[PDB]
Amino acid sequence: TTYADFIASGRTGRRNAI
Amino acid sequence: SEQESVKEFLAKAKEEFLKKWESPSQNTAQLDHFDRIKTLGTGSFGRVMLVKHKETGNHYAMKILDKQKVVKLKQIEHTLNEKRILQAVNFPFLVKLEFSFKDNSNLYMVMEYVPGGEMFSHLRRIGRFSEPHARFYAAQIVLTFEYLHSLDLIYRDLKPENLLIDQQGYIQVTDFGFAKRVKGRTWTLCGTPEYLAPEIILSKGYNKAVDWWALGVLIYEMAAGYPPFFADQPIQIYEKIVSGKVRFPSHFSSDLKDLLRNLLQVDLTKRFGNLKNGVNDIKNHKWFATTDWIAIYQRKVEAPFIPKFKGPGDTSNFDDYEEEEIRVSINEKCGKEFTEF
Ligand SMILES: O=S(=O)(c1cccc2cnccc12)N1CCCN(Cc2ccccc2B(O)O)CC1
Ligand SMILES: [Cl-]
Repeated sequence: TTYADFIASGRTGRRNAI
Repeated sequence: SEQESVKEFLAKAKEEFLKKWESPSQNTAQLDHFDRIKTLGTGSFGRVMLVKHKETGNHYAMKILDKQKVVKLKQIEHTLNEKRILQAVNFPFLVKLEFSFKDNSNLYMVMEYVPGGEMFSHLRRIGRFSEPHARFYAAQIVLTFEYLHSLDLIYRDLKPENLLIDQQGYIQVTDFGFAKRVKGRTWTLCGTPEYLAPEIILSKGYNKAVDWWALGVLIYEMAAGYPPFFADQPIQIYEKIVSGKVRFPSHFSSDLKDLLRNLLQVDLTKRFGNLKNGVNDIKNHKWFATTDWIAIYQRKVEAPFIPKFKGPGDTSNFDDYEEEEIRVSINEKCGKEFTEF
């Protein structure tokens, strides 16, 4: 699912600014 | 006439902002006025601690920035800017700066403590917000951006990580290092990958319209539980953002999808918030038909969600960190760089 792909992306925690 | 009342309100707000911008407050407390309770967050050049004001017993969030680390990581201007903005703005959905001061080692910003914590953690815990729940938060961001843009400020830092939920269930926007005065255009590549508007990625001159794109990303993430553009690496996220393609969960309403198609619009001549009617194109959209904008501003709407709170100093909505010393050097560090703080 799209959710599964989101989890697979590894970017589920707090995200830093570039 | 509401329109004339809004214009008068915003003109008064701009006068007050510019007065405080030109003559900032400085040195309104000192460190030994506070007891430390708990570390609420850590970063590459600072920390945030729950503190108690010894004289009053009031709790505050104290952001502590290591001056040498700020200099190392090239954040002097952003840090000075954040404090100057925070002491000059006044709006119900912006965090309140109560005190600021500095010593040989650190800069200190003391803000009202919001025990409900970040939207981010509530969102990840519950999974996703229903559309009325997302809409309640979205309306507050719309009004906050209307205020900030009227001051010629671009916000550039929207994401659930930078939104707190207070004891009445309303939003407090936290961070302002990236908030720049832009009457025309600006060029810096800055923000968070998932929330970057295409014109920032494509290295264009850009304006306040990037905030309305970011609103679209936020609404999508709140309502879906995940952002519209994601990938393993930022570069792959950027390719998706600029493509002009986006898919929606099947549970998204027609009205929601229509709003998002107009906010997540890669063409600036078509993006809601950037047209001749400005923010009213958003406020008058069908998805917001049930929103009482004045009642939201007055915090008279019943919040859909109230965080659990067991006292003015409860820290249960924040992560646990190793408690480290707050060392103040015997030598003044970086005094000239931070003279205005
Ligand atoms: O710790 S916060 O949730 C926070 C921020 C502002 C007021 C607060 C009032 N009550 C409670 C928490 C509060 N928080 C929200 C955003 C995340 N950062 C990350 C961070 C961590 C360490 C140093 C700096 C930064 B920074 O931002 O630039 C810390 C601030
Ligand atoms: Cl995290």
